Amino acid sequence: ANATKTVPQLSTITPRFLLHLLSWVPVEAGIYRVNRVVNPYETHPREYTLRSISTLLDVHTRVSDLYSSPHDQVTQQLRLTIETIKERQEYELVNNPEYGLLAQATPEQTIQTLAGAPTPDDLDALITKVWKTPAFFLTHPLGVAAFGRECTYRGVPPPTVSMYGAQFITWRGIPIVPSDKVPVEDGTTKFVLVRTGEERQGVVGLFQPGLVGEQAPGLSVRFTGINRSAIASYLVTLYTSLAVLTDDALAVLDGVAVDQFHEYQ
Amino acid sequence: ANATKTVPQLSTITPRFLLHLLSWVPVEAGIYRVNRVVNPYETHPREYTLRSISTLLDVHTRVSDLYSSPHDQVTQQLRLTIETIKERQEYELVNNPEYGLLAQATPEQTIQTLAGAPTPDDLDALITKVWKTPAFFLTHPLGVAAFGRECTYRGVPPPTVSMYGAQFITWRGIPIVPSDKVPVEDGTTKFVLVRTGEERQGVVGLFQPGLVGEQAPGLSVRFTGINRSAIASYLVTLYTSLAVLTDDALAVLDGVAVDQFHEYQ
Amino acid sequence: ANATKTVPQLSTITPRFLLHLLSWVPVEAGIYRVNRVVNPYETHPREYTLRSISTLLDVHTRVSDLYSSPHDQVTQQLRLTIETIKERQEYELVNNPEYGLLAQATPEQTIQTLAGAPTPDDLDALITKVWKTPAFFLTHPLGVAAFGRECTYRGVPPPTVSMYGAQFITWRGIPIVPSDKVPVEDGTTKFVLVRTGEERQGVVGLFQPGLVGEQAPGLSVRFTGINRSAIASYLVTLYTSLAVLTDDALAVLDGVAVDQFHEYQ
Amino acid sequence: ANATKTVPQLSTITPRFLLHLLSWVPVEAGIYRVNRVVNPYETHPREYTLRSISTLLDVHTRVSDLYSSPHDQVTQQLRLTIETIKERQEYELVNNPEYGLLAQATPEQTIQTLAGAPTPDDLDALITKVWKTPAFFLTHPLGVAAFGRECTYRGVPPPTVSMYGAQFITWRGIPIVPSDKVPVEDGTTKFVLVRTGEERQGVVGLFQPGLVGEQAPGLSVRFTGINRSAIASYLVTLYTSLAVLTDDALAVLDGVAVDQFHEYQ
Repeated sequence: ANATKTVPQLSTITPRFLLHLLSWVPVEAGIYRVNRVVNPYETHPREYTLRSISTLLDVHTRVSDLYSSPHDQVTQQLRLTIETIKERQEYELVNNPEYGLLAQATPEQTIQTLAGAPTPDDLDALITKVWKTPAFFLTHPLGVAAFGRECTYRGVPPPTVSMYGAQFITWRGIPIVPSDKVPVEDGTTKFVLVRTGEERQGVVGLFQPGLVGEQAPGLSVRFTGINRSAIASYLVTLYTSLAVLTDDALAVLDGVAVDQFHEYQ
Repeated sequence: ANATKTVPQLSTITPRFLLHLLSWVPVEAGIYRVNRVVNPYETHPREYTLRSISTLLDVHTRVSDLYSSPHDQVTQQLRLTIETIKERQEYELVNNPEYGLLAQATPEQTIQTLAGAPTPDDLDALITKVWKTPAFFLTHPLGVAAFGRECTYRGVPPPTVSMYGAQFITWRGIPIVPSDKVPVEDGTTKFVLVRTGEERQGVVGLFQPGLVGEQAPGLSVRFTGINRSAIASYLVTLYTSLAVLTDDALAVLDGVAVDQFHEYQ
Repeated sequence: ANATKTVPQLSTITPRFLLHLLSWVPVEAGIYRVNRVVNPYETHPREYTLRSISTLLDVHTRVSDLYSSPHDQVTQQLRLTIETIKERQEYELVNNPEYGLLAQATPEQTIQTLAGAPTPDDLDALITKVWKTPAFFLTHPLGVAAFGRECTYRGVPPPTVSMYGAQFITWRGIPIVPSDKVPVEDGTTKFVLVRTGEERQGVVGLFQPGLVGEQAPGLSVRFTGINRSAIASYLVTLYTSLAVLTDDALAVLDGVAVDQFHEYQ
Repeated sequence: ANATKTVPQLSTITPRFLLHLLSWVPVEAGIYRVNRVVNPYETHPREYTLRSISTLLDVHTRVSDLYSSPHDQVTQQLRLTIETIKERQEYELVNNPEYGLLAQATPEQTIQTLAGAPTPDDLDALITKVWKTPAFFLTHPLGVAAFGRECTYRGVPPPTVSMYGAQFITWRGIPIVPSDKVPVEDGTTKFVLVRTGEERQGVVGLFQPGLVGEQAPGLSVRFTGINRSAIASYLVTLYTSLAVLTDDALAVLDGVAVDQFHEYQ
């Protein structure tokens, strides 16, 4: 007879902690200006214009024998499209060549590991670079494991904190947050220390309010007509950028090896 | 069309934890007398007269294409001037040759590191000198990193405390507070242990109330007329001093090396 | 350019407090049996079979220049259809000739007003009939006004309670809940005193779980194919009944006049 | 010597409880459409376009011997101008011929006093007209006194509630809020019963976001250049409208006499 079903399951849905850890500022015309005092009063402006993350969704008048209605098919496919768009937004916030965290860090704010593996000394140096209220560490889960191994070899157990239904390792009270959008190439990842906030001259994400078909901040769903085959189309858009108000709000630890192990017994 | 703007960003704005950790006593005529019992009853007085931290701000009838009004230009420039005056006040509280913390410490209250780097033994000795209710440690962020390294080598992880939106390392329950106004010369910094309070014979900051154009405790903004070029001027003033009620309320650890590392692997 | 719009507004949407005041029991096959001890042990069963509240919704491939998408048209029309179905459910719970509250009350549990208008004495008599934990009074808003008038003439102000975002007059601590589904004919309404609950032998509503296209308890939305004109149809169904476990859980005050006024001045 | 001064005092500043009791909806292009189901599904739209409350403020290069700076003169005069603009907004929300509360009430929702003075029976009738979650009563303070007198003659003391630093008489749990913008002509005022909220089909105020020189919701301050006499000008603007989503969200009691007294002794 009847079978109890589920909504479709997507394996690429991640918790996306970075989208909750950041502070989000609305930009009412897509342009953000940061005025920074040049001799630290004259100011030099830096401009941030929001960029589009977009996807076109074509819903068919086809069978799809898991939905039982055209209404449920459109609902589920819109939900999956929105989840994918938000995963892409997180990836872009870390990895964009223009406004990504890894790109907006300066050479004076970037340091290297002393001996490859991420040790407590390297995280201490990172804290020295962002000593004014660091908010979180950002790295790949492999990097979290490597740091935990190095801490265990030194006989130091770091505590954990509870946040967003997750458990986070903290170093000097600062959470270490895992993100799979942080690249791992040749066995090396990065550690990123970030201070967030506009009223403390930190790092803020940017979104555009008041769009057509708005569902989430900056997220727009709009119906782009009907073709000859009765295949309705929807355009889902997310205008995104990231702003660093002061340069000392962001530091990057480079050359973090994630495949080093200690001997015992 | 329109662009969303920011108030100007100053990179030299620090959290200024010392201005919140200290206790502030009002001085109604700029003179503070501390009567201390000579044989520990005859008393010998020590006098503290408030000194001026001042700056003259000239606002122009110029373009400044980031403000959109002469009213917004004056507001932002007054805000930045006040932030700079408070940073200077913190620097003077640490570094003044007359009433600074580093200057008012006695030779009997000043000790040296056993082997250069700041170890738990040195902080323990500092605590022995201020054993009656120490309030906080004060040092440069580099010194915080060096202490953390020495603690990690010894296998001892110090806990952290939450205060003023920050995370502080504590040794024996006493926060270690970072301050960039603590000097670092030749790779050596200082550690300062302080007990604050007037009702416990500690260290108190001094300010003058009831001034012309008062905005913050001891802070005065006054309009010094108009010149021929319609360039209005404002004088911003802060009368400040620091008092140590008892000598054992303040100790300094000297010769703290901040560039020593241990070998591993 | 753009205009900020609203979802459609329906004037017949009522708060439906009765659907929240009642206790709801699931019936897994549409049949409910109440076994009641005949001599108060032999038992005589009373059977309750759930009845269907249904409506067929035809969504068109028409213009409807307030929706901007066929998806938004279907969403809003389904929402309005569900609100109408729940209003009909409340009406049926009060007014059904088989399982309505007014029909299931016995002649021994039904009393009349002493002199037409609803006075505190009549509500006291109603409480005597349901003295074992009465839960709420149910009447038309006109009846609430008439009771308030009679209370004011007697010099007795009844207190109010806060519940479901509303303010309710209480008599002897029992809320008086307004419902427009309570009939008013010839200027006369009814007052209903009800004890709800299955574990206290009260009044429970009945619904069927595990249906096709379930959204709310007992509420099913199903897609009934496509016709030649591409007019999709949805069937929305609600199987409902009401059970009184013991006869003394329900009393009705009859002949309540709502248009009587006192003279003053 | 010095004298302690005050910011200027304006006697027309009222608490403006109505601006806090209402729910405010942003309109991103100045047009609001309310779609209401005609047969209670076809819909008939009602359009609300925001109207401007504006004032031009000319600040002089004059003496004004109470300010001590041109900066303090502009600050205080802008503050007073904004207070006056908000008082005008409250007046317009009550009294506008197009979107005022008194104008948007329908003849079927408007009732008259039984014998002139506002008695508990009249307020009960008003509650019958807005029985679905009334939020507050709105009237002149003279009307509040008249209602209190009529309640005292009947031997009924109404309780009070604490809200926005004020004490409000409640009838049937609904606050009676005083407003001097409610007219009193020929000794007669009005009582207004209002349900507020967009998600309960009530009454919402409308404002425009994202304006030039925004300080408060919908409030814009902009600098309109400099004339020959160096008299700078500012334009302060407030775009405002009021929307009633359902007709039964608003009722008005007419012909309320406020000068009737009872004899005693």
